[PDB]
Amino acid sequence: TNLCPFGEVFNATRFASVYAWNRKRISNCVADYSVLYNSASFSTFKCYGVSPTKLNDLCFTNVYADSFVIRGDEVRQIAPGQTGKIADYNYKLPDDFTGCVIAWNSNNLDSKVGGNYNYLYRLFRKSNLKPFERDISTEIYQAGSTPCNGVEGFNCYFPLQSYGFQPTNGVGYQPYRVVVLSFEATVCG
Amino acid sequence: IQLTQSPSSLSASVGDRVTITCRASQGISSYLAWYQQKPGKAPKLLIYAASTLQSGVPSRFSGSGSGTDFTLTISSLQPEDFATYYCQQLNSYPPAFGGGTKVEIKRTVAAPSVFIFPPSDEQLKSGTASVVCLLNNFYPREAKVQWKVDNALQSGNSQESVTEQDSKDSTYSLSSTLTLSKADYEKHKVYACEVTHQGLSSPVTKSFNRG
Amino acid sequence: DIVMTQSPLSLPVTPGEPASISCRSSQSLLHSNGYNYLDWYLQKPGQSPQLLIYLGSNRASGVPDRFSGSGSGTDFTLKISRVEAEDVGVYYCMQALQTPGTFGQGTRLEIKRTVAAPSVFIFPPSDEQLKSGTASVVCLLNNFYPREAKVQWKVDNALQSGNSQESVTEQDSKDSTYSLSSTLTLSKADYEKHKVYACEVTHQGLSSPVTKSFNR
Amino acid sequence: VQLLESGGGVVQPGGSLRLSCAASGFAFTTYAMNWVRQAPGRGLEWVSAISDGGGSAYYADSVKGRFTISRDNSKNTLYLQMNSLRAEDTAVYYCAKTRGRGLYDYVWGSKDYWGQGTLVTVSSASTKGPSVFPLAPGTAALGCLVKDYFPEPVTVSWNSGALTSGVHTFPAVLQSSGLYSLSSVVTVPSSSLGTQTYICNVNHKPSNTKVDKKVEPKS
Amino acid sequence: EVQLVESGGGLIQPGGSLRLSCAASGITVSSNYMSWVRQAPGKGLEWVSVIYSGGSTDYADSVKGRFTISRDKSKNTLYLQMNSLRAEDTAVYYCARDLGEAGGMDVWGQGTTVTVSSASTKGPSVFPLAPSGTAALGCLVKDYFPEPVTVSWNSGALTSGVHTFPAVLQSSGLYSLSSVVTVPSSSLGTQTYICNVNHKPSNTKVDKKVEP
Repeated sequence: TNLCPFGEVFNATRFASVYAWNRKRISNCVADYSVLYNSASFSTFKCYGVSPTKLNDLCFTNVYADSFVIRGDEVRQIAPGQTGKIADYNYKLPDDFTGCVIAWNSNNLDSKVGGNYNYLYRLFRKSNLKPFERDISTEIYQAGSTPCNGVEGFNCYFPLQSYGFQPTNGVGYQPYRVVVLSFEATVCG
Repeated sequence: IQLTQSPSSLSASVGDRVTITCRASQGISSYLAWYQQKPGKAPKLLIYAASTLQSGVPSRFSGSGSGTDFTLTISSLQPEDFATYYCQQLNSYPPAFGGGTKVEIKRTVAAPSVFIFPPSDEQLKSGTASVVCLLNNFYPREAKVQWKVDNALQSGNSQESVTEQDSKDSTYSLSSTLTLSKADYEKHKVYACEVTHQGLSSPVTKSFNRG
Repeated sequence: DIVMTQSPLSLPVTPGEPASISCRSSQSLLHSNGYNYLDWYLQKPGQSPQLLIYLGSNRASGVPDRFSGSGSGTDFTLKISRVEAEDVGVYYCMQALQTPGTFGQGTRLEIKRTVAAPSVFIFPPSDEQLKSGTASVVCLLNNFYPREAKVQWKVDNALQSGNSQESVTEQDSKDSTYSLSSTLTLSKADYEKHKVYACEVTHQGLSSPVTKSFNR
Repeated sequence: VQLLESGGGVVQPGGSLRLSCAASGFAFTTYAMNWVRQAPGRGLEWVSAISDGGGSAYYADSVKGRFTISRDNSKNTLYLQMNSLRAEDTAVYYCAKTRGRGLYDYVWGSKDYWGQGTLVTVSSASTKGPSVFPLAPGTAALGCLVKDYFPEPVTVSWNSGALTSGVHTFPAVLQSSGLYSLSSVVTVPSSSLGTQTYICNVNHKPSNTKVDKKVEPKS
Repeated sequence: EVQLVESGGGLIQPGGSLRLSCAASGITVSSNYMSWVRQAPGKGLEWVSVIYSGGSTDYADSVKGRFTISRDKSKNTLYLQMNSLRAEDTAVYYCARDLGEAGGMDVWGQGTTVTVSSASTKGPSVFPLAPSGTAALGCLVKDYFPEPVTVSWNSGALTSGVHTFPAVLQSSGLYSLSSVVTVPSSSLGTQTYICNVNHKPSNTKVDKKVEP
């Protein structure tokens, strides 16, 4: 009877940090994947199943749209088969991915003068994440041989570091909001 | 991204306030770390996150900066602070590092004491002979050293290597070496080392005759 | 409420010498994991505090290699190896183990230096105060060591006793000296009614007590 | 790193004011922060402490019920509302950021960076911006007498910040009346009185009273 | 307590391969980001490679495909294999624990020099520089390949005055340096001066007396 509400995830006031990505399941709807593709207000739009046209020529069981914000310079890791500090420790899409990655600069909103530290990213983990995992722990990372007894200090590092977005940064280090739609009926096009 | 620190070389007296800067080409927020590398030894992290001092580093070192202009200050230079300092970009994986900046320490002028040394008989048995001139504990680093065999200025055979600054009295040393065969060594009697230097009223010569 | 007490509450040192402030608590602060939860803060003049030592003996970020704190359980001690002018302030210790944070009463480091005498100066009241009805006469003692000095207000050579009020600053962090002002608050009527208002300043570095004066 | 504090001034005994502290240059959402206050010349007293996403707050028995501390990590700013204010609550209030983010790094524990401080005064009020009169001038000194002002703090500066060397602003004294008055002086080369203009910029803000007065000699 | 100690560098013919080790203590190699940094003679610091805790690895373009990095967790060492080496790869190689932006490389190795030459190992010749109140004497270490020579005096029993020049490269292609010490003019006939030269590249240790 009505549009899938992308206006809820893409045009939303605040975006979640990558370590703690937000995910919206979408159902009992169907929307055009060709206002997004023909938007032209997005710097990235790459699909891994089939092309953005036939997609709205098909119906799926359920569609999910995860959303977070990273450095533009790391968007190349939101894809199957990649490795980095974001695809291993914060967010990892499977090598059998079917869906589309979409991303645009957010430097007007997510960056601040004097730095915006609301955006965190995990920087230490003892092994990478399995596909679509979400780790929100904050336990002190022990990087030595001696335990930390719960005190941040040498070799005892609190695991989340903050993107220090400032508006005067370089574009490869400026805020990119990202939305990843994955596909597995209730919605179609 | 590339970082470009300056001034490439710098030199100031003990007790002076010294400042070195790093200019990043794109804008890196507060991701810069400054290290210090004494000659022959590995670097030491002096400061991270632009202004945060690393545990153990003395407090007369401090960083300020954000964006593209970062500054490393040594508020009161001590004699052992001569080294090379390099900024580094945390946050870009191929870690861009700056080119380096050599702080040297200044001092009151010091004349060097010269001494010459003939070749060792143990050596001459092999055909080559190596006369050596030594200048010890002088500052500034600049000095001329001319060899004169018989009384002819030599050119094209000597070679000299200067040491690094001493960590306490900030003074240098230097050795020049003449290299001729045993044949020519024995054609001549007088070998001299004429050393001119700022701390010298007039040049000092130190010679010696074969035998 | 864990009670903390440090001693001395007045420690007078001389640049280049060591200092040492001790602070002991009511309940032991050993281990919530193997660390002594008792830190040392310093509050310079006109400034908000700053951490020096944390978890007993761990120097804070930035704090000088000359400061260190030791002890365990109930007996702690902060020691400054070589005191510097820039370190004069008040030092409080605090426990960070139990819910009511509690600190010590403070230990005011005073820095000892060569006797210096104050430059005295006196200002006549403004033209605009007198369009008000009151008249205030300041006498300033500037850059003087020790804090022990007393000025007297005498009009037409008559000692004043109930009008003068004084306020002194804290010790400088460069010259390690004090300054002090004393002001006479009179009424236009009573000021106009005299000729030679002056300040008499006694102090340990002044052989002959200095006196400055002006005439209406 | 900066913990900047807003709010502060005079409220009637039995009244209610809310201090905000806004931080920048650090994570914040990960660090637990506290509020410490100290009465004029009295030492430091602890007040409250809140954990990293609300959900955990501890206060001094002397303040249970009157003040409530909270914060908005979306706006990177910590607040502390206190009501039923009385004689003993007038003191400078400082927000501090606790050092560790691990556990056993208790939320009311060691404070890592503290705020400049904002002073709160509680009394049947009077809010008068001051009178500023010229202290009339080799080396020599000149100065400003900021007289009869209420509540605290008055801030003096010379030449809009350009002068800070030799400057001595004294601590305010409370006179027979309840109004305050303090005098700031400065020493300068006796010869430069003709070439440079000394201006004291008195800014007693809690009565919006910015007052620059040129200080000139009298012969 | 906490100390990275490397080894494995030396002289290696081009096209050749070599593997350095960097055994840590106090720091678990498998749990931090450990990188290899290298410094060419007279030049700046160039990052070569890195291995995250997680297992990922990154390399500079100048080294991709020729060098691989890894770690034996049961020995806590971190190694880096060098393959198909060029003359551009001659450098001191330091391995340090990159702590990202939570601090920088704060722990570094002692460095282990790698020299990629077609030349061969020649040991030094160590003829004496002898004395003529202060007098000075010293040893002269001539014609060796590659660096480094280490010189000490009286096995460490004499370090005051001793100066050891940085070596200079000769037209032959070999190196030469001279170490010199200043002593008082009365020690000659009572003290014994002996300069101990060690050239690990050719496993040559010589001790020589220095008479007037």
